[PDB]
Amino acid sequence: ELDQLRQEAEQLKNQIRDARKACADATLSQITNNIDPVGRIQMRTRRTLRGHLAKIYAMHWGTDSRLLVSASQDGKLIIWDSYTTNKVHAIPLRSSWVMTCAYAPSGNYVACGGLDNICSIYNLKTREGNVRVSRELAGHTGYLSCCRFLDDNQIVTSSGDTTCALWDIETGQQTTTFTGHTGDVMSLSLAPDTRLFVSGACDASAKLWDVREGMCRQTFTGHESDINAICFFPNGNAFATGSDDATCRLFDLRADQELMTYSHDNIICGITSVSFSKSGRLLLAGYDDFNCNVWDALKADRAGVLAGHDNRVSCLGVTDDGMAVATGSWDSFLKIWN
Amino acid sequence: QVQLQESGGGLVQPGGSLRLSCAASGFTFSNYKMNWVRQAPGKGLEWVSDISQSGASISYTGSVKGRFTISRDNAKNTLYLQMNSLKPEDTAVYYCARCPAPFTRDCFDVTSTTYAYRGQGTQVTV
Amino acid sequence: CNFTHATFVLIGIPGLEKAHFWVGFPLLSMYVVAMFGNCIVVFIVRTERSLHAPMYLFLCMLAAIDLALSTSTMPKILALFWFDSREISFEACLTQMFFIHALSAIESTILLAMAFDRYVAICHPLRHAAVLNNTVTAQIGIVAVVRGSLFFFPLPLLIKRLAFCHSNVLSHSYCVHQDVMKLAYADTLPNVVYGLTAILLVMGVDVMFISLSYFLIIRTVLQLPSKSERAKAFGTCVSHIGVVLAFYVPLIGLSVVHRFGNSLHPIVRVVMGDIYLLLPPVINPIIYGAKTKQIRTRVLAM
Amino acid sequence: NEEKAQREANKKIEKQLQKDKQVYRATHRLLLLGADNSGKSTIVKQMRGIFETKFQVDKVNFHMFDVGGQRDERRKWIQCFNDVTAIIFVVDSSDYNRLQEALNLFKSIWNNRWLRTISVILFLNKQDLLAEKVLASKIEDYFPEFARYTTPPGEDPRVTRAKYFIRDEFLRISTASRHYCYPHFTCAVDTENARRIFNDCRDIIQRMHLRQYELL
Amino acid sequence: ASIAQARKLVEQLKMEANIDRIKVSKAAADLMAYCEAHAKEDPLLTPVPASENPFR
Repeated sequence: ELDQLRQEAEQLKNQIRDARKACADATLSQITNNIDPVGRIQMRTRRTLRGHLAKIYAMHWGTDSRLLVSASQDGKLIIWDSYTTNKVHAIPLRSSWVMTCAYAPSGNYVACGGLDNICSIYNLKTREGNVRVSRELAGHTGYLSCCRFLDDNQIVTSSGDTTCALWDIETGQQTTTFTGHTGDVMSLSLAPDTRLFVSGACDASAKLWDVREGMCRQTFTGHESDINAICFFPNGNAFATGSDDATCRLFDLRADQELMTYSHDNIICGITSVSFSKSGRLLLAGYDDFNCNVWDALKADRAGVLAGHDNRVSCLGVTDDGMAVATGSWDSFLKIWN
Repeated sequence: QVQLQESGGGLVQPGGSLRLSCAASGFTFSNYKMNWVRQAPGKGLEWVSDISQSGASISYTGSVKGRFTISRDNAKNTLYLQMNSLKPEDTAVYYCARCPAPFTRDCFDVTSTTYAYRGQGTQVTV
Repeated sequence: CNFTHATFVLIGIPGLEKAHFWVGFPLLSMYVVAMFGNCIVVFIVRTERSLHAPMYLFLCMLAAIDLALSTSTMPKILALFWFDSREISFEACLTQMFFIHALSAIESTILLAMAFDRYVAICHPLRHAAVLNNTVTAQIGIVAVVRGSLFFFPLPLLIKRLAFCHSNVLSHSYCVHQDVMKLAYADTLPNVVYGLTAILLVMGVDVMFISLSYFLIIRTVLQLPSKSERAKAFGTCVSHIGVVLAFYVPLIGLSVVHRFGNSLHPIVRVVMGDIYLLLPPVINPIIYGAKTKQIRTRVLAM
Repeated sequence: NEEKAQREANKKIEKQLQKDKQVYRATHRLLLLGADNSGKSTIVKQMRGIFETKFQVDKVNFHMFDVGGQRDERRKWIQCFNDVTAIIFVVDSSDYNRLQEALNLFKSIWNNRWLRTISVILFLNKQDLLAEKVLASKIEDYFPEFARYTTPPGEDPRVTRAKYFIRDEFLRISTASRHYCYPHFTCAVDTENARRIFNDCRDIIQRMHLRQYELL
Repeated sequence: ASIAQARKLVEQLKMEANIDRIKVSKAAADLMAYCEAHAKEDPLLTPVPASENPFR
């Protein structure tokens, strides 16, 4: 009977809500009210990376904090050199509409994907010199929205068929299929130890998954609309989400509930790109109001505005040493901020 | 959590009246354009009506115009659909949909088979 | 004759003489408007690579020619109307003659390039990206510069043949090939014929093709179904044709009143050359730079 | 040391990017949308994952994307198609049951914040089935405004009234709120649809250039 | 049809209800301690001069 299962499901939901209510002895803002604010952070556009023809959906910084791959809807994956402004590589993609891109931790490969339902892995360290298709991962049903490497060997991809997938690049098939989301999974983010990963979807829910187990360990609710972006806190025990309801939301894995909401009455537009700083004190979020905002992650105060774009900011990434922030947008220009 | 509980559905004679009340929790009602959709047995999802954020823009499907009305109340955070002169072709299960993004007058995917911001529905039968 | 005059005297305004310093009050402001209306605008299509369209590059080059023409014309007129420095040396007079005639030519063919770009972009809008890009914009720019320089380097080649001894005072606030050649007797008919043919060929062909482009654009935008958009397009077209004619009709008019209409009053010739050189570097910033949304938002952002 | 070779590699990359820029700006992107029973498949196979078609009309390359590999939820990937010149919108004019679904989809496309610039080329297919349904299912049951509607096809004018009623409903949604709608009446066997796409895209890029050079 | 996804949701909620959950104050103090410990190594929280900034 579906009615008794519905009753058991709402009883379990009430039990989880009561456990989170009894666990909420205080808030992060009440604890951090005694510490000093971070002031005003005036990040300037130190470099502008131009050369894309269509709008950008994804970037990913390299682990050397110098090179970044960027994905644009002309079918272009450009790997840049942010120190010297030059383009290291320019990959012409098979499908024009690319929605995600990744840069490997070793740096040898990049990934892309989008409406072609396929994660394309490109080798940047070929013996000939030119960049070819290393692997063509097919098996997803919906559009590929986020993919991030674990190493040279495996990659987890989030897709629009309410599933995520851990793929083996060597054999080209899904080792693990993560199922349980209700809406289109729009972004994932790996933990620093790469043991677990969170994924935000269009069901106003973020699911914390184990990579080896494949079962959804934790489920986080509290958002009001489609979560478009997600990023772990640098310690790996918390994460922030951005969504279409103009609120960013920092949750904790151990507390298993909401910690803090990042919102303003002057903001009515959704968040497309979420990342933290090196310390995690600054949460930088790109918005649909043509700009980005640097929220205080412990005080919920908008400490800065990154207003160098005249179109939608869609991707935003922070270097692994925290040296720079690159806010790619729909102007076909990446902008390096510092 | 975005939760939508519908109530008021049940057996009703043709030509009668029926009130569906949906209680909304987990989101602010005043920012979302709230829809009523339905699914007939052996049929796909059919959009019935929608009401805007302030209640000024109210529209219906053509088979329910002059018979159904849709209202919202932001004070007690709920949605109403009142049905007058029920045709026997109006038997369905009624879901209360929701606009996926706030402050937008476009409603994508409210009649999808696996839409997230939608209730479990109430069985309205003749 | 026996000797050549090494210093020419510019007359300024013939009818008004005492209140010249009063006339020194708006033109200075006009000068800085021209400078602002070029330089910041040039800056807007210099650092911003989002505005590297053929249209905005034509705007940038037109503003560059306008600031060069303003630098050639305005300081001498301002020094004349302030300090009564009516004297100009002969080499600087020939330099001013060549530079304002050549910059008028380069501005004229850049305006021809804008009219061709507007006609291709409006009346053949699916062939605009396939025909006009930044490479051909730069190529039209080099062709523009060499066209003006090659067509108007014979003016300092042919004025130097003349010997200026019977008169010294000019008929303008500046040196043109219109009036310098009238100060010397004999060997002026080749100068008259070459100068008139250069004006008619270069700038007359430019103005007939710009008027043809604007007539075809008007014929395209009168086929719009709505009343308001058609009225706005016709009003902007009439304003653009008015600015183009306010650059071009005083030009050819100055040529024909220095070739044939010498019996007219000097004041109409002086104000005709004044609206020929003083006015385009302040009305081409307004209707081409300030009217565009991108340049206006860039100057309001800064 | 390695800066010079990086500079020459960057120069070669921007040369290839300039060639791709001319190729990209020469082609006009189109987004084909429709229902499952709509005749968008006959539209995309008329002039012949994502079903992509190149077709050259008057030496102008139009490249059209039929996205059928996704699910029924489309609020996120539709934001991919904002740089296209137009949204081709195929509507079953003969299917009155899902005509309101097509009207809601067109309303959501029209009022979407990232699709506010895009014009919609509306193709009302199945005009022959619409004619054979009108002369032989009443649209007044699914649309009461047809009871009070007047005509603003050759054998009978009720077909004209029905097709212009559907066109007027779509144009009422279009004009209820930078971008125009271009409704057309066409069948499955019709070779003029590429020419209609060419003419409507010519009008779209002409109006875009009229806004660009400040005539509008 | 819908009974399988209901069973999966019930099983997921049942295995999610019995998790080890520390207090919100403990996790908030842990994040405060992490920010206070790593604020000396944050080039965006504390701006760097142009001598050691690779984005001059």
